[PDB]
Amino acid sequence: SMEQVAMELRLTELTRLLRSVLDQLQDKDPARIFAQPVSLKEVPDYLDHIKHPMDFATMRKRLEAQGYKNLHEFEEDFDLIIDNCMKYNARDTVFYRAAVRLRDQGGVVLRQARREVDSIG
Repeated sequence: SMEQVAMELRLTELTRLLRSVLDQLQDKDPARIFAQPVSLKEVPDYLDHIKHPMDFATMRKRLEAQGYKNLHEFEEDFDLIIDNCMKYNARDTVFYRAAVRLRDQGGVVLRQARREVDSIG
């Protein structure tokens, strides 16, 4: 149906915008601390601590399958990156501090993305 197509076009356009949002967020992580999943080889106990791991590569895989239906879903995954890190790592670590900076800086990007997703429908 033509209605199915138009919905598909909306999803595709959301996917384009989310990809630019994701690039912008990831530039706020120049050290690449959040680029890849936490390794179970190097933190074998990680899943005893963190129930829903997340990282930018896993987000990017989801995005390219057009797996985000709305900005809320995408923000949930970004928030897990930050929130997981701030629970697992202590305050006085390079990891925790990189999370705080990504959160603070990413908030600006997300503030306007919310306006763009509302605005362009």
